[PDB]
Amino acid sequence: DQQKINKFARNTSRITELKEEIEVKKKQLQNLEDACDDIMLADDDCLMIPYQIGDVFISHSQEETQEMLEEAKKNLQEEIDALESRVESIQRVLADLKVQLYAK
Amino acid sequence: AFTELQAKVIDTQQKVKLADIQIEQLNRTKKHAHLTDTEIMTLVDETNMYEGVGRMFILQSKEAIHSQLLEKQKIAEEKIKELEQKKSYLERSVKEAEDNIREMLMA
Amino acid sequence: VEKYQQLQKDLSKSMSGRQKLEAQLTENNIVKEELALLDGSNVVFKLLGPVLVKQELGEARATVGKRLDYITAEIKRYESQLRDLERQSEQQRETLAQLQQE
Amino acid sequence: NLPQLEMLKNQLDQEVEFLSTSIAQLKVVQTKYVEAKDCLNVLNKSNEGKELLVPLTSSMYVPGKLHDVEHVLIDVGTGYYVEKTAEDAKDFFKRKIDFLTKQMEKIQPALQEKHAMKQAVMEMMSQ
Amino acid sequence: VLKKLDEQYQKYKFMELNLAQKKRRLKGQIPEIKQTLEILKYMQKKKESTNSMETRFLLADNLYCKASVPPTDKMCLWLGANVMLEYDIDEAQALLEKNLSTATKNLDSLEEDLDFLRDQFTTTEVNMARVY
Amino acid sequence: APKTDMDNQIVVSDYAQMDRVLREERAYILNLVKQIKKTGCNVLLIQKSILRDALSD
Amino acid sequence: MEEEYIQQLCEDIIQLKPDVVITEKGISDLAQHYLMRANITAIRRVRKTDNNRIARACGARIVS
Amino acid sequence: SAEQVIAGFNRLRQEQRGLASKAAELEMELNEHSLVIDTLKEVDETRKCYRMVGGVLVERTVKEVLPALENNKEQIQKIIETLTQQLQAKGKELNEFREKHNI
Repeated sequence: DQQKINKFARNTSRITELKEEIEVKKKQLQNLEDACDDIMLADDDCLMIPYQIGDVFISHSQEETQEMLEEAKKNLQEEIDALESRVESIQRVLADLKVQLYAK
Repeated sequence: AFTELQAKVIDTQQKVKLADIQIEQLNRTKKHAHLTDTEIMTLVDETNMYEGVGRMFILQSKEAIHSQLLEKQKIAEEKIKELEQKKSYLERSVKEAEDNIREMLMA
Repeated sequence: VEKYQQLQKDLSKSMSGRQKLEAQLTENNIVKEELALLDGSNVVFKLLGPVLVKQELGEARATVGKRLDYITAEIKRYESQLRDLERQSEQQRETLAQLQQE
Repeated sequence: NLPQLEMLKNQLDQEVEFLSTSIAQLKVVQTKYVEAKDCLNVLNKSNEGKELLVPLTSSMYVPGKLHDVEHVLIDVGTGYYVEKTAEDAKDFFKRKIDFLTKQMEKIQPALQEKHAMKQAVMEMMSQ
Repeated sequence: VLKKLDEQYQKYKFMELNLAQKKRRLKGQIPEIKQTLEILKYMQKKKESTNSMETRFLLADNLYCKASVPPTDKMCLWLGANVMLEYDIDEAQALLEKNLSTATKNLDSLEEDLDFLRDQFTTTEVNMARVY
Repeated sequence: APKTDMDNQIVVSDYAQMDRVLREERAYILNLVKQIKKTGCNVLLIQKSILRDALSD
Repeated sequence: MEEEYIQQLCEDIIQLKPDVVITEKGISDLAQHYLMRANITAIRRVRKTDNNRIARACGARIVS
Repeated sequence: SAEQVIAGFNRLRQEQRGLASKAAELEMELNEHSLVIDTLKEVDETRKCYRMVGGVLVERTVKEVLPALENNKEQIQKIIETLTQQLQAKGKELNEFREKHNI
């Protein structure tokens, strides 16, 4: 082959993983968001909500069981952004590896 | 006639097979079921011995944990007879219908 | 030809989720028996979302009923989309088949 | 012509594979209901207050003090949980096995039937 | 000559993607043990028995016993080789954190070692397919 | 709530779709139920479910 | 257990010592086979009209 | 006999692919052996330990753990190695005899 041939193939395959991980971090953020509603939907201060930590479901008033998710939400949100522009970053290399294939 | 006498030799030869390895598996299951007793029996008294079947391991005292576990041995020892009994019976059946195939051919 | 496939594709696609509803629907009935059976004898639990909420008996049955109902409605959702995605394939078939051919 | 008889043979091979898998798995899924059934006999036996070592997360196991042996779960509905009595929980375990049992059962009538028809195509094959 | 690069990029990419395959397996082992402590971490409350909170005991995937958890401060852990060992809240906090990046890195080099086997399988085969 | 694909509000080709919006239908029909008793109805005349959309029992 | 009931009746049949047993009610694929294993020819797939002819062939009746 | 070389050549062309099929498989088993010895030598022997065996979690002293932990670990590597060995020692026949059979 060439080195481009080994690099150009590896880049598109390394474009693959980087776009993979951007995606997966929305739906927990969605379902954790969804879960913030479902605890809010029933039995809030009036009754006592276990928030699910592993198998130990921590029972309290309403606020934290949402805010618990929010903690699981906050980190997961801001992880999405780093791998976003990195596809954008690594595709530029690829789009740069694209023309590096043809000119020679 | 022959078809029903053909039908028993097929139904036997298929089902005679499994019981033969089924006794074999339980002879194995008798062992650890016994051996999982010795390993905690190795500790002469252990109450932080946890007898549990699956994921959960509940605290118990090794004693009844062993009383279970010689039975678990025995239980895993038991059906080998049945699983040998199931075995030996069918080989006797396949030739019977095989015979009334042949004798009613000859008659 | 690719145009024929997506319509076949989305067909069994949105067909997939619609079926397992019925087993859920089935167990939705299975729990109704038990939500009719439980007075709350032992703590009744909905779980929707990564939280496990405190659940009360009386709200659970109308829920699972709605859950039964909501799911039961969802046999119709794709059964609309069934013929939808089923049709657009067939239309292009004789064309795209012959298009594949010549 | 020639491929058509070649086609349906190993076709019916896999239905055997599939159904044998499905009964195997529907031999599997039933086994855990009695598990849920039997673990309740143990917790009744020793007592509420015995140390329970339950898994926490991957490779992690978490301890706890046993409580509420009469409070025991049946998972049913779509997403729903009925904790049940020590008596009741063991019942629907038994139930959902039996729901699975004929579910598991008819698989082998479906399992065994698909091989001989492959054979029937394999019979025509060497024919 | 086109005959060389052609037989090559094939038998580069065969073992190559195997490494992209054998790369991602081990970052797949991260979230197992990554999520572990976090569960224990939301659990760990220091100067308290870890898992002192409200719980519903997991007996199985059908049966649960809603129960009052609080044990001694320990986490019994899975070491493999059929030896469970009983750690405490910190060892656990340690043992399980340790197992995180050991999944992270086995990504890299296990991909890398055959990343020059992808080429050596290749270049051995390209002469092997041409001359034979 | 209005009958969408049966008696109630569903949009799904997939369970994420159904599990998200299922929040909406369940809660409000309870509210519309609530307000009725809030409106001081000790008896309720419901004409036929064809003279109705329907009442989810 | 299918074997025993055949025999215990076919031994009751043997109690009258046949070879030929023309089996009409209670015909079983094991019934003739046992009798064929008994080397008692068990004639099945047969009419009770024959057996009524046979009721007049031995002048007998047929036995429940 | 032209069935030998094209089989042999391919059997010589197979195993260089077959390295990963072995290197991936054993690695799946090799990932486990690491957790076996290490956290042991990470943890003290001062405290209690368990052994997890059939239908029974046997509390077993760490002094029993190390041998149960370390010994069979050393033993497992022998067979898992020979495991994939015969996986690709079986195919060569399959590659040899299909040439003889299917020619």
